[PDB]
Amino acid sequence: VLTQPPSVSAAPGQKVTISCSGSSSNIGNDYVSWYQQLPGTAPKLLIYDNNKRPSGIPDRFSGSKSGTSATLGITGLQTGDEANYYCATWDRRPTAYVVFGGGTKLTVLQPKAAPSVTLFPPSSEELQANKATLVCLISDFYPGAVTVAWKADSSPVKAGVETTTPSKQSNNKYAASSYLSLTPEQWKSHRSYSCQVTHEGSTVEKTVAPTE
Amino acid sequence: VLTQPPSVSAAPGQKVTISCSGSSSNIGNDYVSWYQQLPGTAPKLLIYDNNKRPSGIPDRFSGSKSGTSATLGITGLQTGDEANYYCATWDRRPTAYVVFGGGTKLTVLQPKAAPSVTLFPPSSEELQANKATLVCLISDFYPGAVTVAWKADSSPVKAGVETTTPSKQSNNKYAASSYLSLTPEQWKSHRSYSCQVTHEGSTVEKTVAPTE
Amino acid sequence: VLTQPPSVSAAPGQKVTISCSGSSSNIGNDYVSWYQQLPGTAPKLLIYDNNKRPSGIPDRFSGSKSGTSATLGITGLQTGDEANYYCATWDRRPTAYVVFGGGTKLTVLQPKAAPSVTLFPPSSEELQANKATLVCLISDFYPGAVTVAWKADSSPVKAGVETTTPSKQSNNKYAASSYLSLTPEQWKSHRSYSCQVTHEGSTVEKTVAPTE
Amino acid sequence: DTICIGYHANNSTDTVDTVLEKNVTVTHSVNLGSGLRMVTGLRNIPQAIAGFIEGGWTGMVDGWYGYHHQNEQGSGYAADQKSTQNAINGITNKVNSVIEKMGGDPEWDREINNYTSIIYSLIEESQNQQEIVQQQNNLLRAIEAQQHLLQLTVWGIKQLQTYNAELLVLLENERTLDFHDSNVKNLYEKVKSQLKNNAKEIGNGCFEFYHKCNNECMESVKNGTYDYPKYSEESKLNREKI
Amino acid sequence: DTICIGYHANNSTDTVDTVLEKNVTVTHSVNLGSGLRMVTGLRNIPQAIAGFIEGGWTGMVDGWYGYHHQNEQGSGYAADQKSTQNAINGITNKVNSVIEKMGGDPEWDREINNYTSIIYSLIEESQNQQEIVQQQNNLLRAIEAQQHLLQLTVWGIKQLQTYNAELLVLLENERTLDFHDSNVKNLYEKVKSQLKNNAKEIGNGCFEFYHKCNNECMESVKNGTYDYPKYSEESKLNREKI
Amino acid sequence: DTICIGYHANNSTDTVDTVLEKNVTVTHSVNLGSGLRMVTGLRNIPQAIAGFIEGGWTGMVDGWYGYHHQNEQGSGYAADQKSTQNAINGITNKVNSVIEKMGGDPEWDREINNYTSIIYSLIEESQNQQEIVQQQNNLLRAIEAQQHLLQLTVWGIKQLQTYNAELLVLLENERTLDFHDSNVKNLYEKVKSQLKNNAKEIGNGCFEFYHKCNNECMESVKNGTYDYPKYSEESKLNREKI
Amino acid sequence: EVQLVESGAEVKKPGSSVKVSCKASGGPFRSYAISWVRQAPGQGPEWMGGIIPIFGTTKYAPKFQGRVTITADDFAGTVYMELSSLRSEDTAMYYCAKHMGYQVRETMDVWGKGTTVTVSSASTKGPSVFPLAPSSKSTSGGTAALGCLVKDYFPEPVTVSWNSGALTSGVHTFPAVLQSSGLYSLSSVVTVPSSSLGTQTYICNVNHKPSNTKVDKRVEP
Amino acid sequence: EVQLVESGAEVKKPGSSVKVSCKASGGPFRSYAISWVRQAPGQGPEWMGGIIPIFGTTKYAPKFQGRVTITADDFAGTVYMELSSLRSEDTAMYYCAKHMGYQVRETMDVWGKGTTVTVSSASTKGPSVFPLAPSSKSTSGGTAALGCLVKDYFPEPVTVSWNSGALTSGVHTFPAVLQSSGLYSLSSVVTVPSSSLGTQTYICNVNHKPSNTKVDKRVEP
Amino acid sequence: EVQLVESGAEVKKPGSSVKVSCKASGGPFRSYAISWVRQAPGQGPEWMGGIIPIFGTTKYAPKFQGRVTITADDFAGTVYMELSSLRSEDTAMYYCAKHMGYQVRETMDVWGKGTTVTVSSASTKGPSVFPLAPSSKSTSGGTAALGCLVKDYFPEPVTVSWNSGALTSGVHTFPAVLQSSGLYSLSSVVTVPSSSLGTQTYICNVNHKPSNTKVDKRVEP
Repeated sequence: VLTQPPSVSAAPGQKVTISCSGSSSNIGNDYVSWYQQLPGTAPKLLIYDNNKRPSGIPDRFSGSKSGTSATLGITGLQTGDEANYYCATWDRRPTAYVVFGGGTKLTVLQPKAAPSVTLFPPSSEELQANKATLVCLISDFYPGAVTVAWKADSSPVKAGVETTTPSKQSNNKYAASSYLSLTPEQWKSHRSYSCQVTHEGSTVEKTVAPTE
Repeated sequence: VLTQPPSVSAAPGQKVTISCSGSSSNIGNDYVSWYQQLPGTAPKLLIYDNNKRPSGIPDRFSGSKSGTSATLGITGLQTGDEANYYCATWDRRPTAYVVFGGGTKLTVLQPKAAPSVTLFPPSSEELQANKATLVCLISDFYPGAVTVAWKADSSPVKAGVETTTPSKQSNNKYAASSYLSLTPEQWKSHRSYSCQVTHEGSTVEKTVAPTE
Repeated sequence: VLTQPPSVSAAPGQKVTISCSGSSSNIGNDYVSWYQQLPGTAPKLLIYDNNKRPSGIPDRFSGSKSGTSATLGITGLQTGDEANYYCATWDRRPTAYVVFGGGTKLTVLQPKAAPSVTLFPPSSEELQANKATLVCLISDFYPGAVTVAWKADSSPVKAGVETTTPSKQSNNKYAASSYLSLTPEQWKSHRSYSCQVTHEGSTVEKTVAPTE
Repeated sequence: DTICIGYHANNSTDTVDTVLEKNVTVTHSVNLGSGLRMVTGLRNIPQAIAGFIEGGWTGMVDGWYGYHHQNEQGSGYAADQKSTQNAINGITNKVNSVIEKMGGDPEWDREINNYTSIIYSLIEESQNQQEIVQQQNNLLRAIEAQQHLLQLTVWGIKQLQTYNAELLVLLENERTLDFHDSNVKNLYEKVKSQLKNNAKEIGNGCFEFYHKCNNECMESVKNGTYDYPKYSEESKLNREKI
Repeated sequence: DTICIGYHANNSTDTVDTVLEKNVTVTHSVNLGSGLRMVTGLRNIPQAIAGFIEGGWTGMVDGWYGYHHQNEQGSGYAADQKSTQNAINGITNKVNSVIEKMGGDPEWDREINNYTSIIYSLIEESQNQQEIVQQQNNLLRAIEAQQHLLQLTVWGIKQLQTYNAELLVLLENERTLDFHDSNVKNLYEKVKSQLKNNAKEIGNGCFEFYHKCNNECMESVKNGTYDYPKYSEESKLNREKI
Repeated sequence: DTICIGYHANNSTDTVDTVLEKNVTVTHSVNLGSGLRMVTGLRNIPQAIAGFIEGGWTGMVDGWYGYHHQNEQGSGYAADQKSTQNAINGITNKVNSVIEKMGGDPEWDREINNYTSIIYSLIEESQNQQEIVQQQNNLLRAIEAQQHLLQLTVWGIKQLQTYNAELLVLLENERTLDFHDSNVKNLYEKVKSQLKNNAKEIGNGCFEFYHKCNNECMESVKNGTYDYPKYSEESKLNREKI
Repeated sequence: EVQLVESGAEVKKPGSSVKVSCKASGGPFRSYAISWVRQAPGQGPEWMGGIIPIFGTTKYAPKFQGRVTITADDFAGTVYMELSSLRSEDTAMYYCAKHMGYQVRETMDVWGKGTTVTVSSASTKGPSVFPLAPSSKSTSGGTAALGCLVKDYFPEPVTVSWNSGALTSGVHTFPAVLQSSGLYSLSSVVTVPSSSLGTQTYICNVNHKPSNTKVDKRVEP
Repeated sequence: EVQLVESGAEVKKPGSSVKVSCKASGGPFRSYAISWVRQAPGQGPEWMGGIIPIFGTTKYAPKFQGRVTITADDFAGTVYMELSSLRSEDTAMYYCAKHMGYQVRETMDVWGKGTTVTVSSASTKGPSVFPLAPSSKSTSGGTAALGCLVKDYFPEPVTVSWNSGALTSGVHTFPAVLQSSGLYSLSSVVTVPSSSLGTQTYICNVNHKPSNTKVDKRVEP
Repeated sequence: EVQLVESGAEVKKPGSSVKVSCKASGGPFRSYAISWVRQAPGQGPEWMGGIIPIFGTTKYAPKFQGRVTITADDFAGTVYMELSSLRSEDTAMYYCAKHMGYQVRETMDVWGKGTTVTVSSASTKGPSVFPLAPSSKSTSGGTAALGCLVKDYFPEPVTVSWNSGALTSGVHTFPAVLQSSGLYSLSSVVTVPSSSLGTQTYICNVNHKPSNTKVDKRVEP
């Protein structure tokens, strides 16, 4: 497997490089391709043969290979370039096969949007069906990376938690959901629960109590 | 022409050989074929190339050639094998032509059937038309070889006689007819005529007189 | 250009030759063809390759070439042979091109027919339209060569005259027309005009006066 | 002593056409019916007893492919019966298919004409009963005219099959002419194989023996039982004698 | 040290037909639908590492056209990827046209059968309402029969297209088989060109180097960057050494 | 002094297709109407005055087949007018037949369209008078639809003749290209015949005289009146001089 | 396997000619030779001649060499044999037979069924039908024999049935004889009980299609 | 044999161009050359140029070399001759003629019939019809001549009949003359007896289709 | 350029098999190789294998080498990928991608859009719909949020609209979550003013076609 940086960052007009470290058997003696993947799209060919561009690809992207390492460079950076970037080559060594890099999430360094947080308690029909689901919904934040932490009264609870990966909305910000699955008894057992969202060194927290 | 035995004989299960004597120009240096012919049928190929069998021919038949002579052999003899057998080859000597053997009538040595004999005198309408025909009809005899002799009163008559070759009937016995053509005057001139059939050292004789 | 005799003459059954003088560049080293042209017809091929005949051409015609000169010969001469005869060859010298001879009018030496001459004065409707045309019409003459001369009173006039070339009629004689274009004043100015036809050393002359 | 491989030529003036070549004179042809002539025999090319390189043996009448020997006992042409008959067997089955395959033209036809048959009978109906009513006049007139348009159209199949017929012949004539050239060469190779160096290649389709080969020796070469070691030596000195 | 130009052979028993030749075994073929088989690969002819004069390399699996080297470092088969793919690219586009071109048979058809469709629906009209009047009887009978005459006739196009289909295949099979023979020879010439007299022509599709040519030297011959002056001399003495 | 046999080449970029070969550049072609192009001229192959083995003489403009001489008096190209015109005469009559033979397509057609003509006139009848009665409605509708099925069907003949047209061209293009190759070789043989050993064969389509042959001598070789005994001796010493 | 079909029986005069055909199934072109083999009664077969496919070469037995002509219509898949200058001993059954290869030899594997050719100086004549009455010289206590005499007809064949088709079991029709006049004659007998004799009515129905005569004749004591 | 058909007569102005065609029968492709040969009145023929089949090579007489263009439509079996920069002396009869081989030479075996080209500075004008009255200066005891003068028309031809077609025997229509004005004029005379003169009525019917004028004019003493 | 279309989403059990197809536009025969590349969430792509045109040779990644089979239907212009012995981590998006030449290599220029394969031990179950009531903990002076909880369904997808299609502006439907039970759950929220709350009536319309259930549920304080 080829080693990519997990992530790299820059602003509009600015420049950034994504590295790909391999070995003698792959990168060392084969050609390197680069691919771009937006959310919800198939990988699209950016570079092939170390530095060639397919038609449709502008001179803002370019590639280089040196020995066991290869590099993607992106100048004049734009908003649409925010995607995941994978390198690719031929690994002759094992049984011959095409290998991809782990991937690099590029972040075009937008106005920071503080997240808005909504918390619903279990519906009464759900408790009537012997189940209990707390729903914490987070929307309109940028950049799109948040951590979620739950609280039983005051002390954290880690069991029963399901959180999604943040996904970019229609309006180019990000969204995320978090569900805490409890028993109706655990639900009525406590005084209140809290959903705690931490985005860019800031903290938002909403609270709910068993219909008071 | 190739020389065959006129006839050869044996019983069911038993064996028999039919010989074919030729010369150096035919049998001496060419291949020999054998053919079987039932009554009323085309010759059917039994052996070719001295000893080969066409498909459909069982191993009960077989052939051999030695110098100027060739031989057909038939074991496990059956009733259906009763036929005429001809040998055949290529005679290069004259102008090149295919030559057949005289033929051998095979007789599978059946219950001897004594012949039944019927004699009709001239019909009155035939005498009225100024002709006279005696008709001697012989049926259901085996083996199928009979001689026929006519008698004027007591002394034989050889003029005016027409006899058929014996032919196998539907029921696997043989039949034959014999006609004596006379003038109505010769017919009324004598006291009676006799038809005399001789089959296997036995004698049957019927008699007729000018409507008495 | 090749030099032919302007004209050559002979009688029925008699013989005649038409010569064609050229130079070293044309006739001297190329093949010569001959063509016959009746009035109102396309040239028809008579001889090619110095002396060959196309099918359809009889042995009454024949050709010869000697050095820089070539010759057409016509024996057993007939009435239908009266035509124009042109020789033809390849002139390599200039830029290579096919050249024809000036042409020879053959005359089969027919009963001389003295010409009949009719003269009309200007019609009154023509004078009324301020024009005046005298018309001298000559028909049924042989051979077909006439000269025409006009007369003002007694002295000749050469201005205003238009004469046609003589053309062979339907009945195998020749015809010709001659028109004198005057002003109505010139017409009434004189006492009479005369049209004078001269055919084979003979003279015919008709006269007209301004409606007297 | 010398043996030659050759083939048959005769007084045939029959010409067929392949694709690349026209008016090719063959010894044996066959006339289908529509100007179509399929070659069965081979190129008719009649010529010191030469081989097959520049020669079709007119003196050879017993078959298509065969040998012309010459030894002490004498000389003469002799056709290879096996080879000739395999050629004839194969070509026959092919020529037949052509006659047999084109027999789909009628099989399918038998219907369009039991149907053509039914229609002009149905048309003679209406002609005899026609002795509102003239709405049926131009009605029948419309159908009779459609019957002609129908026959012209069916005949379009005859027209367009003409050309099926024409190409199949030209092509099968080449597969055939090639097929002969094959069998001929194969016979030469089969002989060249046995003889090896016991015989000299003249290059004209004939082999010059280095050892005297009598009639029996010739038959052995013909029926593929030539004993190379038997004459090996006497050819061997003979090659070095010279 | 020696290099050979050759091609691919395999365990294919696929046979197609050209025009002059039938039952020709090819390595790669393609089955259209009506007994039509187009060759894609090449003549299947499996055989001291010989070249291409009498040999299809079964041991060569990486492509159609390529080289088999032998030097100090070792030996082995190697397919020319460029050559093989140009052949495959060209043949593919051709085979497709055949599938694509014959696609005029249906395009045009789509109409005769939306129309056939409309008629036997119009015929079922008259069958259900027919439950003067029998003038309409043999009237309908006349049309239904004309519908069969019509379909037989349309089917005549199927019959007469059979043969379109059959010849196109035989012909494209030759243009193809020829096309391979071309590319193969071109590769040999491209190599013969570079080597010049630095290598001996064996005449079997192989070149015997007069100088030792290592794996790198071989690649240089493959990718067309053979340095003739570099080895010129050492071949030159070697030619005169003997 | 040397004489060469050769042929014509020019700035033509015209390409036709045979069967085994496509996009073949010819000097003279002819454009039928349906993408069909028949070769009339010959393969366009423009090149020490070489012969015809690897050369089409662009410098030869007076015809198709001819000679290029070189003696004391000078050198130059000269077309054989007889040969060239026989080729042109034969090919013309062929090309014409193609135009003339395909003229059965219309002759037969003239009828299906005086009949097509009569029907849609008969159809416009019923459309104008139709302004029991609607039994005549779907009656007419049935026939108009059968008119389309009829035209599609007739057009099937156009479709199926396309392919008549396409193969005839490819095939006649080979008979033609072959025909040229024939005439060219024949001219060389006719010259090789006269010269015999008075001239050396270079093998490039040219003959090197062993004796000086002036312009007159050349014409004698051209018009087939070469006097072998006349120069026999002087060639004979010259062969042994060396 | 191949089936060989031959044309119908022929009757000819001495000095005249006859042409027989044979059609081979499949084909029509053949990849084997075909010969014509004849058999006179009651003798051994005689090979007459043959024809080679494609070459069309013919070889003939020297006995017939001169008046036999073997031709082939390959498209018709049909060969022909024409024998001229007919003699009475040319009366025989004639078979077409195919060989295994293109070469005429002693091996003929498939045979036509044979067609009859009769050569005689006579013409076509209807027969006369006479009754062969039962009587007492034919009553061997139990059964009794009676029949019909079909005299002086030409040529073969003749059709004899009893009671318009009813009587079959116990009916024998003897093969004809050939007199010196060139004319045929046969007998047909039916075997029936003694008791039904006078009570039962028996009629023979003779049919000789060549001369278009149908005769029915009663037979009574 | 081959028939050569040429396009219709042409009338052109000086400085303008004209293009004539010739269609060869059979073909359409030709295996021989074709040349264009012209004839002015009343002179010898002049060869202008020709075209070779297949090669399409053209050679032109040096006199026309420069303003003549010979093209061929081989599929149409048609060749063309285009002569530009017309002068009045370009007025002539123009013939297409085929040669024996592909090479232009003095031998032209088949000829087109010729078509006329007229080059003049004038335009198309209908004629005027005047009577040429009989009178006494035209009565040579027995017969008497009368006719019509068709003056100042362009271009040729003109049609003159008598009594709407009745009078034919004894009618002569003279060939036209060409004046210096570029205009034509002709005469048509009918020969008739002296006695019918005043009794009989005679009318000429002139027809000049190019300008679409039909004139009928009576002729009386 | 070439368009690569892949078959529909698949749901399979562990141990079972799945066969996906890809159809290349144009062709149908291809002059380039095609590979199958898979992507599990949310990871980097993995090359699985490929197939060469004409040769039909296959190469497979060693990780899948053994339970993947790549076949081609050249006439159908269609290739296939069959992965057996499915495990839960075989849940991924699978892409077909063409190469530039016939040789499988790192360069894939055109990609299919991907189809989803889900491998789970569960079955197909309709969801339960719960209301996420507005309340006062959701009124930040001005607007107010309300929605629906679609619980425990399988498989994806599910369709959530508001007021039968009327409400659109200000409606967010969150991407699902995948619980440990192998079942999905999502939320859909609509943002609306505080004042209309009790007055206005809001209904969500959930549609889960795989199990054929349509649920409509009102949401009220």
